[PDB]
Amino acid sequence: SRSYPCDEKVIAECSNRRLQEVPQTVGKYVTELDLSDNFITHITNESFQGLQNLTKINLNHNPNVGLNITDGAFLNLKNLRELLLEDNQLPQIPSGLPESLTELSLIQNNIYNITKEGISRLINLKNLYLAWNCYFNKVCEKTNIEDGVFETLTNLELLSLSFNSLSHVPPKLPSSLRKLFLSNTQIKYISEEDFKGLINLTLLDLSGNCPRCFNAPFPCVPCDGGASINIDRFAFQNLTQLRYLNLSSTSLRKINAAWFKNMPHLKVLDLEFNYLVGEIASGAFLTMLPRLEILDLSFNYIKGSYPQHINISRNFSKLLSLRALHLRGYVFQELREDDFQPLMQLPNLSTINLGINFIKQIDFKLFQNFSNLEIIYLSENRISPLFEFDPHSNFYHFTRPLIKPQCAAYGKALDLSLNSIFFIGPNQFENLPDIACLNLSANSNAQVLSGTEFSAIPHVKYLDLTNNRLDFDNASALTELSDLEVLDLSYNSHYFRIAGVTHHLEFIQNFTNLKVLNLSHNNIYTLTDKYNLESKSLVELVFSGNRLDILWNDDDNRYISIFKGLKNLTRLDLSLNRLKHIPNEAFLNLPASLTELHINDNMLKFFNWTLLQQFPRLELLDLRGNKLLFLTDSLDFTSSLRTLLLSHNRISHLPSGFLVSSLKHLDLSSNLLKTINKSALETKTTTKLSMLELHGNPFECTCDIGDFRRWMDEHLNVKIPRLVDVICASPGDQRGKSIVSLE
Amino acid sequence: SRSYPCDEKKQNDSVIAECSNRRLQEVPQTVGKYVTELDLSDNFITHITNESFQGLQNLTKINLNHNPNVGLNITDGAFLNLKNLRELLLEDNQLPQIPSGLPESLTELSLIQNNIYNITKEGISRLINLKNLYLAWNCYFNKVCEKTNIEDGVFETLTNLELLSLSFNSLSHVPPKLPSSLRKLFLSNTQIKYISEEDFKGLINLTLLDLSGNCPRCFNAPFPCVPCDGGASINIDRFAFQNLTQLRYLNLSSTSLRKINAAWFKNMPHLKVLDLEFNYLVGEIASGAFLTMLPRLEILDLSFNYIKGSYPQHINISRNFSKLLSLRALHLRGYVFQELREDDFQPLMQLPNLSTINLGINFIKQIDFKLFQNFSNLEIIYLSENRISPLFEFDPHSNFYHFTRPLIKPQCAAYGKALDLSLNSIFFIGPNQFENLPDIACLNLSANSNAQVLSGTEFSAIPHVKYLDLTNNRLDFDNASALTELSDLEVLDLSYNSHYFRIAGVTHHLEFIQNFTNLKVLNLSHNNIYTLTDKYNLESKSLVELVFSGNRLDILWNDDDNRYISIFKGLKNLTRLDLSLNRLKHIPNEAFLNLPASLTELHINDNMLKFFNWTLLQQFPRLELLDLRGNKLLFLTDSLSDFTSSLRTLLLSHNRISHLPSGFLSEVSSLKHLDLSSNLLKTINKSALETKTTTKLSMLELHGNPFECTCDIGDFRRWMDEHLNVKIPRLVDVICASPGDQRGKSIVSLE
Ligand SMILES: *[C@@H]1O[C@H](CO)[C@@H](O[C@@H]2O[C@H](CO)[C@@H](O[C@@H]3O[C@H](CO[C@H]4O[C@H](CO)[C@@H](O)[C@H](O)[C@@H]4O)[C@@H](O)[C@H](O)[C@@H]3O)[C@H](O)[C@H]2NC(C)=O)[C@H](O)[C@H]1NC(C)=O
Ligand SMILES: *[C@@H]1O[C@H](CO)[C@@H](O[C@@H]2O[C@H](CO)[C@@H](O[C@@H]3O[C@H](CO)[C@@H](O)[C@H](O)[C@@H]3O)[C@H](O)[C@H]2NC(C)=O)[C@H](O)[C@H]1NC(C)=O
Ligand SMILES: *[C@@H]1O[C@H](CO)[C@@H](O[C@@H]2O[C@H](CO)[C@@H](O[C@@H]3O[C@H](CO)[C@@H](O)[C@H](O)[C@@H]3O)[C@H](O)[C@H]2NC(C)=O)[C@H](O)[C@H]1NC(C)=O
Ligand SMILES: *[C@@H]1O[C@H](CO)[C@@H](O[C@@H]2O[C@H](CO)[C@@H](O[C@@H]3O[C@H](CO)[C@@H](O)[C@H](O)[C@@H]3O)[C@H](O)[C@H]2NC(C)=O)[C@H](O)[C@H]1NC(C)=O
Ligand SMILES: CCCC[C@](C)(CO)Nc1nc(N)nc2cc(F)cnc12
Ligand SMILES: CCCC[C@](C)(CO)Nc1nc(N)nc2cc(F)cnc12
Ligand SMILES: *[C@@H]1O[C@H](CO)[C@@H](O)[C@H](O)[C@H]1NC(C)=O
Ligand SMILES: *[C@@H]1O[C@H](CO)[C@@H](O)[C@H](O)[C@H]1NC(C)=O
Ligand SMILES: *[C@@H]1O[C@H](CO)[C@@H](O)[C@H](O)[C@H]1NC(C)=O
Ligand SMILES: *[C@@H]1O[C@H](CO)[C@@H](O)[C@H](O)[C@H]1NC(C)=O
Ligand SMILES: *[C@@H]1O[C@H](CO)[C@@H](O)[C@H](O)[C@H]1NC(C)=O
Ligand SMILES: *[C@@H]1O[C@H](CO)[C@@H](O)[C@H](O)[C@H]1NC(C)=O
Repeated sequence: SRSYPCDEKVIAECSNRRLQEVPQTVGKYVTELDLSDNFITHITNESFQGLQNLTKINLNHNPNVGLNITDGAFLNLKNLRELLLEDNQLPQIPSGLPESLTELSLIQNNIYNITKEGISRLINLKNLYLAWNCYFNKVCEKTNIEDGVFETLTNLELLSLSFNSLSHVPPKLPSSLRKLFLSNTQIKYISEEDFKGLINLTLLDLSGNCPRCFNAPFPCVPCDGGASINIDRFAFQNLTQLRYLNLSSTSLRKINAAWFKNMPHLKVLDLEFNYLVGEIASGAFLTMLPRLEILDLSFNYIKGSYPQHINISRNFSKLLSLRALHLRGYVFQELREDDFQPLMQLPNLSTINLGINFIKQIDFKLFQNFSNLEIIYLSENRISPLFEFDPHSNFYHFTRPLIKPQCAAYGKALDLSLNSIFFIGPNQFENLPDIACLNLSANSNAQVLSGTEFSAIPHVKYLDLTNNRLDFDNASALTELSDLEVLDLSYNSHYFRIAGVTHHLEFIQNFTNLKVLNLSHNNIYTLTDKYNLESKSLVELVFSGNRLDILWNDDDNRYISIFKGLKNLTRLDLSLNRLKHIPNEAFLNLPASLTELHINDNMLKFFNWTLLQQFPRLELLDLRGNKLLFLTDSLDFTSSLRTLLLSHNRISHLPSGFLVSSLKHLDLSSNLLKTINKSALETKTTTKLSMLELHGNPFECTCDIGDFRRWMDEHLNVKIPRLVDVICASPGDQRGKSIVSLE
Repeated sequence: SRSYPCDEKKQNDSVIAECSNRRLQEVPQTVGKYVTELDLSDNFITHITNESFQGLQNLTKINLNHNPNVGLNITDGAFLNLKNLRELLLEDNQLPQIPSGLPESLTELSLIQNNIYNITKEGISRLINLKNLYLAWNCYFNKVCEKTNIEDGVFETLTNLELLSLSFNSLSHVPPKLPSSLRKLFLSNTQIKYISEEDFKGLINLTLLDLSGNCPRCFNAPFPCVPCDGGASINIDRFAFQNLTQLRYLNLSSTSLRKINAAWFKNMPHLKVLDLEFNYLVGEIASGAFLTMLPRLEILDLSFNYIKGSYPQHINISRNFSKLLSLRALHLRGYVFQELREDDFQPLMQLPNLSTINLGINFIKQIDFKLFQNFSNLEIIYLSENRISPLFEFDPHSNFYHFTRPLIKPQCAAYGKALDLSLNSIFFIGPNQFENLPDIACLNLSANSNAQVLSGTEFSAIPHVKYLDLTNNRLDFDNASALTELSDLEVLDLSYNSHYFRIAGVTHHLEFIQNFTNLKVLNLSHNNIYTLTDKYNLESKSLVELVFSGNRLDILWNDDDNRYISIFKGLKNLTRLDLSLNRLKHIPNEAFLNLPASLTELHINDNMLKFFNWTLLQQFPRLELLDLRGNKLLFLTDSLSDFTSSLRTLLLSHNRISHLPSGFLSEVSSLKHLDLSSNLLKTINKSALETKTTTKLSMLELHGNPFECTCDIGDFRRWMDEHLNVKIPRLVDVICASPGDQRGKSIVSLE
């Protein structure tokens, strides 16, 4: 049958549905139940009375804008393995939890007391998350950890107590632990006893203890006098399995090399937001990490200091397994070749990260002297022409890839974005490696590209030129990049805005391998001499955020064939072009090779459906966010349409038998359908419709809805998502309830 | 006595009825019988007949433009029942012909943007009182049209015609037999290749002649452009303007002129404005004998005369330019040249009244700024949109070849000499960028991608700037002495400088605001401010208006952080504060109580507020305007009168208020303007309509509410009847939503 209120694929997706109590209509065979972001206020032993096969329960953020849990409310669920109770304003750990629990997360509550009565019986616990309960300027209490409360959990592998006021590492920790998170715990001193027996530990996070608070984007409290964290010389002597060490924001001025004497597997060392400029120049500890792969030393700048060069110790040459060196926020003016000599013979160093250093000039000749550089990240510098925090993410840096993977996959990547290379000189890219991926976005480049600017790096396959002010006055622009496959020219509207200047786009045709071209948000409304775009290779063209409403206006025919010359085109995005109307000849001149057409977010008051006959490969047609009022009677016009997106229009009536042929996905949500008559379901053929979206329609829940209700019951192969949002607008006794909950 | 469907206003004892854009299908017969001016524009009216305007005889002007909205059938003599109509507006109506039977009373008739290709004598020659006749934009561009047939001598009868505009129709020749009463003649884009002597021989009182767009310059045209055979110039004879002694405006833009006959201007010594845009006059600008024949010329526009494919080192200005002693503004856009030296503008430096020089869109790379000091009195130096580096889609009522907007915003130019360097690439300001400059009072450095750390010495050479535009840059605020050398600075615009503000790891210092004694207006909008360094408060004993829209007060006033709780309190003189577009889901009670008590205007619109602590208004005794539009407010307070004695305007549109609290229109007798439009009000019952008191409530907006139009409405309906002093705008949109018998229907339309 059709599940309600949840969607059961056995997991029951039942989140964000404005539920006020645990639904009693959940299938008795569900394995995992996700009830997050609902308005649930109480949990008793009757709430999950019929779901004894439950292993995972998600009750995060309830009620959405506290959660009362009775003692033993979960006790009857003897298969409950994972219980997520985040953002519930819980004042205590819930009493009488099932001993079958292996993962429990109480992140972001008001729990200031970790008691034996609450935790010391869940001896099967492997992951325990208690982070973010008392932090910053929250009015809260210092965390009380009963002596030996974790001593019972002999199978505990992960313990997270970060962002609580602990002041001391808890004693009597089980030696089964592999990951210990103690970030922002006000722990000023690490004794020799604190981790004496954790011989299985692979991760240790002591970040944010005695923090560096200058320019902190959060309420920050330094240790007395901004002193360093006090780590005993033998505090790590038995952590021989450690792979991850996070010492970010611990006010370190000196790194004791003896910390790593017995740490042969250390792979990632985080040292952000310290005062390690002197250690970077000396680096006695660097001798001890020949297996280290990632070293983050970012934001160690000295306040008010803008040195001429970066001082990299020669001992960086001992990091023989280094693959990624992160040196953001060191702040220096010039990168000379000899400054990076200690790094030039590392065999696996493929990522160098020098973002946000206010570097004025770089001798790009030095990057060729490297063994295996794959990612050169120089974004956000000063190079000139030649609750607030996600508790489940990294706190001191974003974890997204430095360069988009679609660009980095082509080969070596150079990122010069967010600088002020406002024009490319003739020798800007001399003595560089064979760059395949180049990011020059947001440089305010206003120059006329002619066909020589990228001659020194002619093998670029993916070129990012977004957010500039490029001046297209040469038909030979970018033609020296004959192997170019992806070109991004989004947000270059500066000169396209001005009618009096020339706009030449003819260079598009001089490419044999160009596949992806993005001209979005350029305000294109006039072109010079050649009015048509032409390419025999181009596969995808993104033309959103332009003025096709002007290019195709009724008193102008020069642009009637603007896209016809894109003979290989399969994907075309015409969204956000302010189109109230598409001339029939202009639509008929779109490439017949199209398989995907987006005309969403315009102002289309009418769509000529019969013209679809000239597009036998059209699988996807996107017309969401328009003002369409009518559908065609005999959709005779296509045998290829698999997806029809029509949400946010003004359709008030559905044609007879519309629910067609190869249509598998039909989106009619957010329209003006009051009902779906029996005429629309009087289909001859057997339907292949697998998803039909109808939420947001002002359905009239009288007796006339019964014919469509039975159609739903007959076709359970047609998945109707968000049935809780397919809501009756009429009559008053049904306004607010789902159409599936009537007589 | 409340009007419907039109809004009947009053203007110097005249009666206007504003009835535009109301989805009307027929001309309403409920207008007042005293109305003199009726605006029925932008409706869905399809027919105009004998009976469409019965009994409305003081009617002097009618606006039927844009009908129907997204043709208009006018029957013969549908107006002649009138006796006083002087102005008839019939624009954009798809009329196939000039309507027949229009009254002899017409002094102005506008037929712009129709399908009229036949100017017959039946239609126009009977209207002896016509002063202005508009027929432009009927066959133009690639529109499927017909050539304009002008019946010979049809304008011969209108001996009172002062304005005739036939622009953007295919005329081929200047119409013969024009009445000598003509003072303005528009023949733009009319495919008139030749101007003979008989063409304007009899119009001795003409003050403007528009011949633009004939034999046009078609390169880079933003419209379908058809040049004369071989790109030839327009052919105007030597004596074509000999009898035009009263001409003050001459438009010859886009006529592909290569040479100008100086004798054309011999007998027009009063010519004030000469438009020569979009031609090929680079040679005439350097030689130019005609420049000696314009002694009273005040405005000379030579823009976009560039030679295609040419990028000369310097601009070549004839020394005969010094003969333009009455010149006030020189527009030299689109000349395209690399360098501006002081020797190149010597012919201009002795003109007494030259105040505006416009050099935009020239791709100038270097300018010797010392040349502007030698000018007698330059007030506007427009150098926007160049390449300086560190040292229907056309409005038928606007100019077709340039925008008529002021070059500098008037609020800036009012302070004195203005220098516009916007839209260049001055990405940092060197120690001598502004040396040898005049006493600049108004400086526009916007959109230069400037990433400099201002530190107090960048503007020393021009220390009397009162209005500084630094918008759309990437400024780096790491110095507390930034801009402090501009001691007289009164307006500082720092909009759209979010580049470094969004990076949490770099510093953001805003302490320099306090060092100004005369700063009145500060705009920090759309900067994404959410973290500051060291000092968390904005302080100024002079600041009057702070625009803080488009920032992140939702993060700054986060519940787990109190550092920014008094961010605005140190603005002791602040009277206007804009906190819109800050994604606020709630304001902490202590945060609102720390807003400056001197506030009279507070904007918190377009956020996400679901609750508002109305009690806190007790601490703002001068608050006159509270703008809470575009939020998610669910309730109103029982006790607004107990919380404020000063609030005059309360804007609450686009919220979720479904109930009006009892006694909401009495008691509060400082409130003149209450906006409850686009809310969730289903009814307003008698209890909220109590009036104890004085009630200064004058305006009450309610359109967009889903009104329950049963008999419960009846009491609010009769509250409207008994309170005509309360204007309720747009009754057409105060619409019943239920039941279906009255849906889509205005609430005054009911028994
Ligand atoms: C100090 O440095 C530490 C070492 O880098 C940081 O630790 C990391 O912390 C983040 C933030 O929570 C963790 O990220 C999460 O990991 C979980 C679990 O991931 C695993 O399992 C899933 C499927 O079960 C799998 O897909 C993943 O790839 C993992 O194998 C994710 O569910 C979250 O979405 C999020 O990614 C890291 O896992 C953790 N690193 C390690 C090695 O455990 C620590 O955050 C730093 N301290 C601060 C204050 O930032
Ligand atoms: C300019 O237009 C291009 C072409 O569409 C944009 O690039 C593309 O961005 C989409 C995301 O909208 C990428 O699709 C995705 O790939 C990921 C990773 O495999 C996948 O998980 C997603 O489901 C989705 O399929 C697409 O790969 C990417 N194409 C290329 C060649 O990079 C680009 O983002 C636009 N630029 C701007 C500034 O908007
Ligand atoms: C400093 O230079 C900048 C760059 O030219 C000036 O900005 C421009 O300002 C004008 C006037 O506000 C904008 O024009 C208008 O657009 C609005 C909305 O589209 C419209 O309602 C008005 O009728 C007018 O047409 C123009 O778009 C804008 N351009 C850019 C690129 O920002 C700025 O005004 C100058 N500052 C001073 C004090 O003069
Ligand atoms: C940055 O914020 C300032 C301060 O509000 C903005 O300036 C002001 O813009 C308003 C219009 O939004 C001007 O108001 C108007 O003045 C005209 C002319 O008198 C009047 O006809 C209107 O009814 C309205 O009252 C105001 O004068 C002006 N103030 C100043 C000192 O220039 C500015 O536009 C904002 N900048 C950006 C880029 O948003
Ligand atoms: C105002 C339009 C100039 C038209 C013309 C002559 C075309 O060649 N010139 C230039 N057009 C463009 N688009 N950019 C340039 C940049 C320069 F630095 C110099 N000249 C040009
Ligand atoms: C990573 C932020 C460094 C913070 C610190 C040391 C503040 O003094 N430095 C600079 N901060 C800012 N905001 N801008 C600059 C620009 C420069 F050219 C040089 N240094 C700075
Ligand atoms: C490190 O680089 C060398 C090249 O000298 C290569 O042989 C080796 O496989 C690399 N190591 C890893 C782990 O990729
Ligand atoms: C280029 O840099 C910009 C700015 O950092 C970034 O938004 C964009 O994703 C980058 N592009 C690629 C392909 O990495
Ligand atoms: C393109 O630029 C090159 C180099 O500046 C130039 O030689 C060529 O003429 C240009 N092509 C044009 C303007 O069509
Ligand atoms: C058409 O697109 C396909 C898919 O990328 C590509 O393989 C083919 O080469 C393109 N056609 C031409 C002529 O380049
Ligand atoms: C749809 O396009 C066809 C052209 O094939 C045309 O004949 C038809 O009139 C169009 N329909 C509408 C409603 O304009
Ligand atoms: C409004 O703020 C005051 C603080 O003066 C507080 O006492 C009151 O409870 C607040 N009201 C609401 C509804 O939060």
